Amino acid sequence: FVIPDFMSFTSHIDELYESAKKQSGGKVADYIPQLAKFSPDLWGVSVCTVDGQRHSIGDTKVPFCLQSCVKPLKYAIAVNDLGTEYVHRYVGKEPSGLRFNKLFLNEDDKPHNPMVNAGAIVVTSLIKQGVNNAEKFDYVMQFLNKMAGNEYVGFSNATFQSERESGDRNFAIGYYLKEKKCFPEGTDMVGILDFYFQLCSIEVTCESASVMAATLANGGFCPITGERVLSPEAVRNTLSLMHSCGMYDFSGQFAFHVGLPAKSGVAGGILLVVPNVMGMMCWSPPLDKMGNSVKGIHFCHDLVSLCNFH
Amino acid sequence: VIPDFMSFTSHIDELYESAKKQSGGKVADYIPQLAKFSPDLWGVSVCTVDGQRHSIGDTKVPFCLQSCVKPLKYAIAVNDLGTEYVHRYVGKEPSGLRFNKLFLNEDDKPHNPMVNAGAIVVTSLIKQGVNNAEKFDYVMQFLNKMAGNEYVGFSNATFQSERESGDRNFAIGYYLKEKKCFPEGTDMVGILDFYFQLCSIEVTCESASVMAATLANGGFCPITGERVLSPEAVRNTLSLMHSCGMYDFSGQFAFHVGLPAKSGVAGGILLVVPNVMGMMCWSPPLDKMGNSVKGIHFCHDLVSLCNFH
Amino acid sequence: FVIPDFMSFTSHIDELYESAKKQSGGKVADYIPQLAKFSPDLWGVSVCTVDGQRHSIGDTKVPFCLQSCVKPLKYAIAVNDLGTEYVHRYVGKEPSGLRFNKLFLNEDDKPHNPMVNAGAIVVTSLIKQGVNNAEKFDYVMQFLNKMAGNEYVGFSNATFQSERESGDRNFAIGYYLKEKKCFPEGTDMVGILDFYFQLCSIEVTCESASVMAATLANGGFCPITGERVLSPEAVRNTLSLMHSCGMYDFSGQFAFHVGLPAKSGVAGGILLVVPNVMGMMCWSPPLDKMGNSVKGIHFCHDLVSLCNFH
Amino acid sequence: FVIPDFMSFTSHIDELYESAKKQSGGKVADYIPQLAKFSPDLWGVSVCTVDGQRHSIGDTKVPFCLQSCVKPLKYAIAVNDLGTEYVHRYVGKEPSGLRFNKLFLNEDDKPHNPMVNAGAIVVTSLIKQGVNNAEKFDYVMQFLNKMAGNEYVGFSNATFQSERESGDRNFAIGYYLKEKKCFPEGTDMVGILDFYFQLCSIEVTCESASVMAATLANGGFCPITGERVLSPEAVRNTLSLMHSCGMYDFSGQFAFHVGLPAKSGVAGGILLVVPNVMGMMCWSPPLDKMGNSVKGIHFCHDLVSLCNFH
Repeated sequence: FVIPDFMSFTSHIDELYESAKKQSGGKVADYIPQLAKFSPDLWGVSVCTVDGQRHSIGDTKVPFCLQSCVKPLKYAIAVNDLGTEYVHRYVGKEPSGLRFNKLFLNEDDKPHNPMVNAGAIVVTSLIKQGVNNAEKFDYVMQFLNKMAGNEYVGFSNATFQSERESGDRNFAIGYYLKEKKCFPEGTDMVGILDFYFQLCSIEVTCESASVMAATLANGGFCPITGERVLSPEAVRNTLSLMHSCGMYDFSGQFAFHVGLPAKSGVAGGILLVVPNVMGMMCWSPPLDKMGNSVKGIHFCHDLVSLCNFH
Repeated sequence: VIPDFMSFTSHIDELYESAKKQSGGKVADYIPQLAKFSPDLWGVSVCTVDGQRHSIGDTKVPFCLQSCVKPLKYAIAVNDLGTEYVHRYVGKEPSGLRFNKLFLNEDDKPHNPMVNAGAIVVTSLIKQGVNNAEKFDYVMQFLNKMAGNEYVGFSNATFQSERESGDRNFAIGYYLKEKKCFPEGTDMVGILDFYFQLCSIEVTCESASVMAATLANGGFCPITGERVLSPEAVRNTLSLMHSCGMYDFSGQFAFHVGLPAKSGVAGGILLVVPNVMGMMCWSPPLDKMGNSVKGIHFCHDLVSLCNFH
Repeated sequence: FVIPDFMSFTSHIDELYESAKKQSGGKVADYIPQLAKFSPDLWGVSVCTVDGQRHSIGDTKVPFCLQSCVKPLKYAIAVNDLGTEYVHRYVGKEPSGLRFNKLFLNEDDKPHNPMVNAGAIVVTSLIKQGVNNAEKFDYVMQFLNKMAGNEYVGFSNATFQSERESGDRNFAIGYYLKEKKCFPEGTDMVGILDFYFQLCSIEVTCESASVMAATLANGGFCPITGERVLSPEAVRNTLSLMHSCGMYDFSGQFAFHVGLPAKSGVAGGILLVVPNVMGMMCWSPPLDKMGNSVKGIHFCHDLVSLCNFH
Repeated sequence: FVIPDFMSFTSHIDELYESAKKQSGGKVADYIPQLAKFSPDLWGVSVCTVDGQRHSIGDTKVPFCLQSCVKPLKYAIAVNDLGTEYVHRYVGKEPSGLRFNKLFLNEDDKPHNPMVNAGAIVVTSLIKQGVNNAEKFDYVMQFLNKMAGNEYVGFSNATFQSERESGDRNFAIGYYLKEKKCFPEGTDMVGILDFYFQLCSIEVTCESASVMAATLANGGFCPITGERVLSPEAVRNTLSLMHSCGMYDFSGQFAFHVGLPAKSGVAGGILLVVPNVMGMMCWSPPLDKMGNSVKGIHFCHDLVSLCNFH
């Protein structure tokens, strides 16, 4: 009952879709063939409110991997499993002010936030200590399936292989973290990076990602099934981190124009959450210079200019 | 707004006693005019957007708006000129370092209007081409309109000490001048003098609470009802305060309180609850990082008790 | 004598001069009109051996300001007056590794070396404490006249006026040093900066600068007059500093190719010292991208390639 | 003979040795037991002139590993085999001004100098591209045997095993270099790091290291055998690099006090070269805060205070 029209709202959504469809685009990957095979013409939007209302426009049935949209999810899982005090004992909560792949730590020799690469690696290490990687992956997959309301969540072996054979910057970051002793006692760095690469290669559709964001919007209760999947503290911390450093150094400027918790991925996916209202996923393979889809950014700006929100 | 300014005032009056039982740290000691206030001073003022007021403690002792004037001067500049002209010279993103760091962003511009360089540049943008007397008169009239004709004054004793001890500010000003970060036809020394004058404007907790309430209301003074600021100006000011209001601590603050708050070196915390109220907390004691211990404790207790956030 | 013949050597120097004259050049000043009015065709070389032997080629009678070639001389004056332990109580003796006009101090909150701008400002603050600028300038000028063997040393007021109204970076450095308590007790920063600007404006010809370089190479004894002007410790420390960080971030590369104590100024001047052998001055307004005279650098490279020295 | 008496010189050497023997010492390793098993009382000095004159006092027949004293040797080998213009195409020649194990490159995305860890890794990569590690090790060992005049040069398997499983900072540096494509085409980073660890574990005696330094002092001609082992350009570049950044950030300060090309290892070894005169090795397990032997530094300071040298 939060938006009891879903007729003019969807009309405006389609209008914004058509308006943003006119954008040319940009380079997508230019470094690997796995992400360079997607044609730039693909562009889809999926909206899911906190009541179960759903609306998909464009091509929302084409699966794509969650490159950087899984960091809030893994952080929420870690917080729910362990607790805020324990999970923030190893990582910070302030924005670094530099690029996401820079090799440096704060004054406490800890990663600045769970959104940067080092913070993501540490948070991945924190999950299910002293267990085989297969069990960790099964646990994360079942958690994602429960969070998405039993929608389509799958694995992309080719993408995982490409990342594991191309991502040596993450290996440098992991070795640097191991040297500074930022990991919990009794962990294997190579296995941690393998699990991180496996997590980054999980693929979803636009509707499934919209439901996943709507779960965070609702406050840990799935809008479809109604089952409690996350504690309120985990959702609150995830939203705070996404609002603070969701888009890295650009994030603050984003908060100046859109002012919503959103996360951007390499695969051209923008996952945004309007708290107590709804969640959206916008997929557009073409990317701009700083690693964000031009169509997704244009759609978000047009939406925040149209409706009040913010 | 609050149909319980009776029991709500009781909650405020119990958080006041909860935060009073603290020892804390130092006061300031950088200028003699601020290392004089007794550590036991502790006051809270609250003004809702509907005009209801409530104060408890030492809310009638004037104190300088050392670093709490940056949001107000930024709002004045944006209202006078506009968002696109104001941000043509300063950025809108956090720097990730201390407020007095001598470095610019990738575009050779100050990172945000909250650091010292950004504050100086924004000060350079107010009432261009006029002498300092008229600039100060304009700013004081704007502040009087902002506070609903409450107590706003000037502390010359603080201004003289601050003016002769701002070596870092002079270095920042010369660095900005060398990098061509100022509008054409500006005297840097006069800009720094006007900055020192602005930092020395003193208010009580009542007037600061009214200013926070009028920021919460959207440019409309809760008491008088006169529109003083444009919606764009107050929206941008709130966004900047939420993003980088507490400098490198800001994110952590947003992790716990999640409200737009600004902290001064005179032990003042000006916090805004949008569409709800505006509050001012004064406690001259400061911790190791530069915030009042009593004010921070009060903010944490308030956000733990009431939902807000 | 150091050069038993001094006839073949003069022919070699002349042919090196002719070879270096063929260079085109670059920009000259671009920041002040006093140093930007010099025509690129000016190119002169002066040589003075430690035994008094002299040789001048080209237009060496045109005065020019000692912009940044006065730092070794002022450091030598300060060390001779005060002592190594007192002088280095305020400045370091190690290269910074960054640009010369960078605003940062070492781990001890002191200037890295007396060759960067901050170190030079501190050093000129250390000279003749407790006296007004007139007597300071008189003392420095008498010391320079003693160093040059009563050759031509003068003051360029137009250059001084141009500099004192355009040194914003120097003012920022001075205020930064004042804040960090890097100055001796009882000093006026503005007066120190004015004295620094006055010192940078002292002008000489190639002959006087060659005599100064020969005095440094001789161990404090002026080759012409034969009277001591500097203590051995002062000249040794000055030579060590010039070899270590004489050319700022390029210095090491210079030591990789030439391996001699050389100091470069923004007025197209190269002061070269061959210890126990001679001292040379090369003047060419044409400057390169990094702030060195193209003709002077070419002459130094060709000279070190031809003769052994070192 | 460059030293005609060689009787008073040895007497002064013994006096300096006795004077330095009174130093207390400091922590040696405190992180591994392999380097912590050496008793602090060990202290030896060996001197070899360019005429084949040898003199050693102390425990000069106790083998110890060449930890950081092998970087000049490997750089000289690479320059002699390949050429200066090709060797410096991948590494710089300027001091970085920071710690020796910092993860950053210069403005050209190259290691600052061959003395830092990244420069050493790249230099090791430059040697014998596309060849098995056994052949590379045999070539390096035979080159060291020829340079040392067929003295004792051996391998320490325990040290190599301990280093290859503890130095993750080197792995981080190698992965960072591989990300920036600082390596030559067709190289394996893991094999390069294994070869680097093997090279760092080569052990010698004080007498053999003294002969090794005297070979560089003589100018590529072994003082004992008389056979040409290195080109003059290689030894000149090695001496220039050692003088510029032999002791990393402290190096400049060293040049202010001692002013000689010296290299210091973490195994408590100082290898110093007096050009055209002699070469010395000083071994002392006791180490100071910045990673240098206290007895070695004190001996170098006393030696430079007693004789002129420089």
